[PDB]
Amino acid sequence: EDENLYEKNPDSHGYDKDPAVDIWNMRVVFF
Amino acid sequence: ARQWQPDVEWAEQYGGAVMYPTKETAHWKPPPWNDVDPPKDTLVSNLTLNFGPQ
Amino acid sequence: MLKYIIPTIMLMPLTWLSKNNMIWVNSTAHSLLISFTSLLLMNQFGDNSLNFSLLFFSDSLSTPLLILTMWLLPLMLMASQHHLSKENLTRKKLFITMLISLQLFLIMTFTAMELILFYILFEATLVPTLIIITRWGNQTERLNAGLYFLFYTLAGSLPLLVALIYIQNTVGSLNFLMLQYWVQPVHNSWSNVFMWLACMMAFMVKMPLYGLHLWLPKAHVEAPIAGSMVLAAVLLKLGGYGMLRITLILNPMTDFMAYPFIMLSLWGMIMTSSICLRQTDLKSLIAYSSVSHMALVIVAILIQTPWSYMGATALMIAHGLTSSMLFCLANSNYERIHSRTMILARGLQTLLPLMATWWLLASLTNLALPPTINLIGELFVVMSTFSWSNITIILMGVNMVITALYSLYMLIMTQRGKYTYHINNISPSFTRENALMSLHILPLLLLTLNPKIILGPL
Amino acid sequence: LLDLIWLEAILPKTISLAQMKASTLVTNQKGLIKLYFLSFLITILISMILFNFHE
Amino acid sequence: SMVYMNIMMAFTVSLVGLLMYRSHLMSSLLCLEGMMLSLFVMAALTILNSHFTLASMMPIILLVFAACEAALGLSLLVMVSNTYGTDYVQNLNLLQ
Amino acid sequence: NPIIFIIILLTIMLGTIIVMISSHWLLVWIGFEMNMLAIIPIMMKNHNPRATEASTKYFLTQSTASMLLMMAVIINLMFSGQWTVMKLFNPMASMLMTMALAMKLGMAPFHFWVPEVTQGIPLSSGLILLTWQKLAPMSVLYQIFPSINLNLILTLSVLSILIGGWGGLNQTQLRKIMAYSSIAHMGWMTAVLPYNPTMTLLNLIIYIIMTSTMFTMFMANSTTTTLSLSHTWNKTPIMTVLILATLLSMGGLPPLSGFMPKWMIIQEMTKNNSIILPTFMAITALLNLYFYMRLTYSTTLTMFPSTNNMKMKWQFPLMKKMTFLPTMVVLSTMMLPLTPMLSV
Amino acid sequence: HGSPNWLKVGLTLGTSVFLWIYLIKQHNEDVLEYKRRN
Amino acid sequence: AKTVLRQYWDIPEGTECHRKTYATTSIGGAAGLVVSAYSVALKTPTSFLEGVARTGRYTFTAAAIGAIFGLTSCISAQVREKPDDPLNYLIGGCAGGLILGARTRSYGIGAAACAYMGLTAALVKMGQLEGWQVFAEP
Amino acid sequence: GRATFQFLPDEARSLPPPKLTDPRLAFVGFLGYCSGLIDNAIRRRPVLLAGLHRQLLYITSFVFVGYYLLKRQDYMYAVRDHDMFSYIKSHPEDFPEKDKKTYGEVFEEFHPV
Amino acid sequence: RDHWVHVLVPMGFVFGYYLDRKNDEKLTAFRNKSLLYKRELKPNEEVTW
Amino acid sequence: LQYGPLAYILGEKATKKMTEKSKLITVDGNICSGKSKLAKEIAEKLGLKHFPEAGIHYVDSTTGDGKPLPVQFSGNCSLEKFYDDPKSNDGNSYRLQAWLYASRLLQYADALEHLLSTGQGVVLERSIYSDFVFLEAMYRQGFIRKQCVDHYNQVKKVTICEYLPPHVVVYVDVPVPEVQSRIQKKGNPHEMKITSAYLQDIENAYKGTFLPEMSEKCEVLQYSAWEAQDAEKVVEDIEYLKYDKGPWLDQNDRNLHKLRMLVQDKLEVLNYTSIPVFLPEVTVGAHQSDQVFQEFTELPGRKYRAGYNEDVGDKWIWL
Repeated sequence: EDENLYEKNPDSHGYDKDPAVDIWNMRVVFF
Repeated sequence: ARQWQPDVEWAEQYGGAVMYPTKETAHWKPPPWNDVDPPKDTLVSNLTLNFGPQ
Repeated sequence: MLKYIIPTIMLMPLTWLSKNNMIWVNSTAHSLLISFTSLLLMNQFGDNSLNFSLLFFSDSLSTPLLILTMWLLPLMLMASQHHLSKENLTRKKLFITMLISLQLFLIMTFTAMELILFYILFEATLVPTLIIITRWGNQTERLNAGLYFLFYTLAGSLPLLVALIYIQNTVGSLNFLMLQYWVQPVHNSWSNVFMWLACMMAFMVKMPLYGLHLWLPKAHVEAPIAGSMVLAAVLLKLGGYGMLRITLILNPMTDFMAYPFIMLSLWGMIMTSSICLRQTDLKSLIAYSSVSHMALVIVAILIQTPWSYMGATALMIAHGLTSSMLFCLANSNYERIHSRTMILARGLQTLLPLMATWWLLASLTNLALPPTINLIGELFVVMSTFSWSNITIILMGVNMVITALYSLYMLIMTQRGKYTYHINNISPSFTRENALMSLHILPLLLLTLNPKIILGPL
Repeated sequence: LLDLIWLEAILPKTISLAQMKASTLVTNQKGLIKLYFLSFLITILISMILFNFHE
Repeated sequence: SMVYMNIMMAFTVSLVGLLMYRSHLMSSLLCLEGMMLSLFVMAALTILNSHFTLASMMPIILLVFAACEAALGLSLLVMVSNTYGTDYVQNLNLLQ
Repeated sequence: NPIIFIIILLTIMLGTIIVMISSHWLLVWIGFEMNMLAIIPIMMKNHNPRATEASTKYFLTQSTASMLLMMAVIINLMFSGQWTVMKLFNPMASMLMTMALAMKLGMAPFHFWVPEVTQGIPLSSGLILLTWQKLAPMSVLYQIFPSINLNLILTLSVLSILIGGWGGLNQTQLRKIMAYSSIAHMGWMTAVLPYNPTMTLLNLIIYIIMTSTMFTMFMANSTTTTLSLSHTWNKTPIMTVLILATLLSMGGLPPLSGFMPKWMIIQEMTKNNSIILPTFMAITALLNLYFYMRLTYSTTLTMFPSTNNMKMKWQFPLMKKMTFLPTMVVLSTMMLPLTPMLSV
Repeated sequence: HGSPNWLKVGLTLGTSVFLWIYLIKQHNEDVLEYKRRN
Repeated sequence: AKTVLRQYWDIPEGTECHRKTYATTSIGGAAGLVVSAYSVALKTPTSFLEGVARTGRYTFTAAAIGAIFGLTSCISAQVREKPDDPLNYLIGGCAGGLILGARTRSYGIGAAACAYMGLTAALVKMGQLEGWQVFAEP
Repeated sequence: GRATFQFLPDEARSLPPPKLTDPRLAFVGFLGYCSGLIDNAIRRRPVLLAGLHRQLLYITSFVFVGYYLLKRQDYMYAVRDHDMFSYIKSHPEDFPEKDKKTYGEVFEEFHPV
Repeated sequence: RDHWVHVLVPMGFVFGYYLDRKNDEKLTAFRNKSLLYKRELKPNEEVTW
Repeated sequence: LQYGPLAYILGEKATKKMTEKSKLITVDGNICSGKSKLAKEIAEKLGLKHFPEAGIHYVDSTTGDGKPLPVQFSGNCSLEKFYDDPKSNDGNSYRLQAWLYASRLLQYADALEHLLSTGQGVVLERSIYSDFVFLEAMYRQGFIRKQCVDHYNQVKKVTICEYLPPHVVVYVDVPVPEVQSRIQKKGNPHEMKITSAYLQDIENAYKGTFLPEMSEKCEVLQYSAWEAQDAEKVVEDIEYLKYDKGPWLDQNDRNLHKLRMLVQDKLEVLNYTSIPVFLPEVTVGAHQSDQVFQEFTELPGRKYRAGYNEDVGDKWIWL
């Protein structure tokens, strides 16, 4: 049928994808 | 689900007899899914000779 | 290019070679590292000229244009991840590899050393774009638009081969642009019309006239995941620049029949921007802005004699950065409200305050506020075609009038309120949503300090 | 009223032009092995009369 | 001389309207075997007055295939009547 | 049955060698006589009443196309009596020659030899064997070449792609879609044959490769275009990616290697100040691509895999010489600076 | 365990060493056949 | 044959407006026979006196086109300024095409018969004007 | 052009030969290196690093054959120019010597905008 | 392990820069020019070739 | 059973194993009558490898090792769910019959595969011919529609071409509908109250429908009583063994017959029953829809990647 997720923001902060090493995705794009 | 429109009607509009594009004409025939043997008519009532008062 | 193609092909057996969800961070890491090396040997000097190595490069000497081609693979992967992350990793590895495979041929294009190396690479695209159009869109009118993207580009480009092979065995060989010192002129005949016309018309089909623009609001309207090849298709349109390589030489003295290309593309300019103020699809609103002030270069190339090439080069990468970001403004704010109807997204400017600046500093580059890269581009075109005939200030001035009322109509539709609905639209424009919206204006206003890097020969 | 009509009238006429003539060439090739060979003979005679072919 | 015009007029026993039409297909296979002797004779008149001494083995070999050819074609024409009983060239099922 | 199936199959290619190994018009008569004798069993094997009513439509079309050839020999027997395979010394002979042989290769006239046979033979398996009969008469037009009228060989070839193109947009049966665009790829090579008759064979060797690899892909189940939908998510999704690559290669797009012939063949067609001749044909094979797009819009976009049937088992057919076909039929465009100096 | 056929496994490893040594000897000869002729 | 063109392209050249359209209706008149012969062969049997092909009007159409096709030129060749030009011979395209527009009614055929015929009209005399040669040899 | 029906004739001795580490011979078989990976991918292998003995002998095939193929490609251009230069050498009436004239002779168009 | 997936792949730069130098060492035609561009007497225009 | 051309020219497999031990036998029966009370009991003396009847998990009962994967991936209409006989549904109750037919066909395609490989007789439970007897009372009870009845009726003339018939086919001792007590006393909680319209109609459909194969040349051995119970046990053991060679065949119809000479009845059935993916190859569904036998494009088209973990279980390097 149809299954789509929401605001990848489970109170946690989140940058790109998920909790951990996706946290390192900011310091590889910002730096 | 959501991704695009892969609808049912795209199979029947491409539904294989003749692919009538811009008109409808004297179509052929819903061609056989198996190998092609509709016309099975082979029979005869064999010869009725009387070797009688010959 | 000594080896810029040789590292960027080595990006390709890195993606599938990787682990699980690390495939996003592994690709974007190394792809930024070329931006030092791209700058590195290039931007050298500089006075007639830099032939680079061999039959594979004239280094894109007087038209740089190529550093912008290398931002994008580390600009689109951070943009495409919004609604892509529901498919299989086996197809997520595909969509990164064909995107790199689009950057490979563009790198040997724009430099290309020849005119027949150009064409086979001019046509080496349109296969990896078409895969991004047909698969990975939304609901239908993908498939006819997948065919309108062909059959204009391919119907025109085949009479190039008839004319380019015709030159290769007429006057020496075309293999170098620097064996183009011996050039016989092209007079007025009945066969030399068609030699000019077939060699020109295949470039008109990509950077459109007012006619034959019928494929441009088809591929951009129905469009991949988050503008993911739509950022590429705006570079590819301005990557039909090669009229600057051809028509400067190689029939130099035919202005006799420029006039049906002038008036069609100078009156069409004042109308095809006027025909957009009643748009109701938001991504089709931008798609006609890309028609109008791209077609100002077509009256800037055919009119020769620089103070136009000062500006016609600066306009190719004027909205290379502007119209990219406007698509990124619309590839965002669609993840939250699932329609591209411009009516529906009201009640805004209170809910998302930090991106109000990203609307304006986009739309302040079409108003163009003279110390940018934009009104250093138009005001050389204006002062050029003034010297063609004085009357052309009228149509080009009303071009400046209507696009002022046009750009603000997209801003001012968000300055309303009370929102009436929308228990969704919560996400307060996360760290990725501002990062890929940045790196657009951060080089755009930076280069306004010393824009001698953005100039032709000239 | 113009941009979706009289630019869209002339070139997608060609889509509906060829498919009008892509139907006259399967639906008139409807079998008729009697009528293959009556039409080979017209082709073999018209090569004699027409042009360069005997010259 | 006139011994070649007749017979080159007699080569038009193909004539293609009567090389596959009309029905009773045996009437069409008839002139396929009868198109020979317009080649077997038209060769034999030329090799024989002009003493070639060697090419006259070719009219002997001209029959040997065309007999074996037409015999093969006659095998299949039983198979169209083995399934029906009548040949009738206005049988057509597999369109084109 | 098994051993005699080779001896029938072996002599098919032995029939066509004598066509090439000959200095004498009698032996080239025998050469593709016995091919027309040794194809008729391969048409039959499972004895279905379309196949018997298809080979007999195949048969007499290649009996007359045989028979006019022997008529063309005996005419220039009368004129100068030489029987070497060379120029034919008579315009009434060569005219009767070329448009007799145009039936075996079938051109645009002599029309329905190509769809009416190849459709509905229950042996769709192959019927790759219809590449020899495109190969035997091309080996005859290499010698006869400096004696033609130059109008007939183009008028059969200008009509070739204009009517082999239009004929199949109105189709579903993918054997006919392979039967069509097989007249078209006989249109590109005999439009060139008067001008430098090599760089014709370049088009032919490419045409054997790209067509042979198309049928081997088809031998999983595929019959009709609707059946070409239902194997992406069922049989192998790598098959869908492969069947995309060859079609887009066989359309002539310059990232692949079906653009290898044209690119070279216009290097010969102009250089002979003939420009309006290629510009017609080069724009004609464009709607020869609208077969292939709108075929690739079936399998590569997940168009309705319904009627849940699971193939939970592996595949064991014989895909012979398949691993090396889409590695020389796609990726060769850089690697051929001179294929036309090996074949020349 | 491992269970191949153990028959042809090595024929592929034995054909190349036949092919390469036939190639290199044909190459190392023909590298000198230039100067032997020219 | 080719000698018809060797009496078409040779003598008149704009003037002598009767023999121009007397010869230029022979060629276009002859091609009505060719479209008649396949329309009785590739199409099935018509009425009792074949060729009676289905709608008729075939050779009725084709010779009428070549009847005016010199006449629209040779009038307008001399009356304006007395050469033969690509803009001269352009005029015979549209109204020459409109015979097929007049019959089998217009508004979708006739202007499309007008437009495309005007494209292929002027290029012919343009062909020898630049010396174009279709079927050539080195 | 004589000495008919050879793969490559005797007279190809004085040609270089085309020795290895040329990028074509690296590329010939690179596609074969790609081809052996396909050979697993057709059959639901499901390895993509499968049996190396199938993944080898593709490399051996193309490189050997492609080398033995290229010895006549460089021959055929060498026999092409060899016959052209001879016909250039005879018949000087078909090959005149053009005059050397500098830019003091030409008065070209002159067309300014 | 030692991650050849990572930074070993940007080390193809110098691998590509090795092939970058091999062309100009056979493109050594002219030491004879007149626009500085001299190669007159000195070990300056000989070096870096 | 042949193995390619090369093995076939050395040793053939038509008749050096089938030394009259073909004896391809099946049963027909009714419910709770001929299940295994008589069928499974006779394997020895005559050496007949019994095959089970049916079930959703027959494809799960092959290709391995081997444990049955659940009804999510093999989504059928769920034995003991369709006993609610949903005359108005989404549904579908016909979608059982598709998987009922394809689990039926692979047993008979392994039947002929086993014989020429080995030479053993095989009892079947219900052949491919029994599937139409259900359709008689599937029709008159209102839980089926037309334009689904015609579908497998069109498959029947497509998929059944090469199948040699069974031999001493037994209609088992079947009562006068005492199955209403047999369906109750023998347990079966979900086989329930549904009245004589499903009881009597299939019983009337064993006689008038199965008669032409019963009147085909392979002689039948019919009983109609309570059970065999040493009255029709040995009588269908000994006097059917006399009907295995002597009173056995009339038009002979099944012998791996007169083309057993390395010809079309010797390999071309034993090469087309090997590798049973070409046997359900024409088991492809409708034109497009058929409104019951469907699966959506991506949901449940995304129920395939869950059933595609690595897509082949185990094969390793170096081999």
